[PDB]
Amino acid sequence: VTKSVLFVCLGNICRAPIAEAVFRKLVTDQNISDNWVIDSGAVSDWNVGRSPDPRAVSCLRNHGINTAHKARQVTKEDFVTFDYILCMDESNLRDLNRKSNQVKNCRAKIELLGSYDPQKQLIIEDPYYGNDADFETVYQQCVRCCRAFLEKVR
Repeated sequence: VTKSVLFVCLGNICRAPIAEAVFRKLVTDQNISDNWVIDSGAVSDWNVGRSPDPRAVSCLRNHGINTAHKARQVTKEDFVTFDYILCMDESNLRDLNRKSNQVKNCRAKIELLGSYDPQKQLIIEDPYYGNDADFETVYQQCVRCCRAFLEKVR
């Protein structure tokens, strides 16, 4: 059956754009592309409509990955429509758990993307104030976690 994943972070301009692209390439190579609906969302609304941070685009490009990401915000309905909601850090998780209360038929499994990391680096740090190295790290964690996530949910 078709499954759906929603990657969530604070501004949806750095981490989520990277995780979504990484996951998209994984399922495309493995050829299971059409069994998954992939999307991204932000906890906040400041960057709604915005394209990814240029440092996130460069990093992805260094790995032969392209993307036409347009930031949108998470809504109450995402909890009832998506199978999985994978977020970046502690606050994301907290914010999400809190919002999934105003919703009666919540059915999305809200989890930290890093909980799937075999190297157990649970938290995926916001790189907005860092350098290109911090973006490569985020990329490295997403590969680790996404690859592990897929060989576990199908």
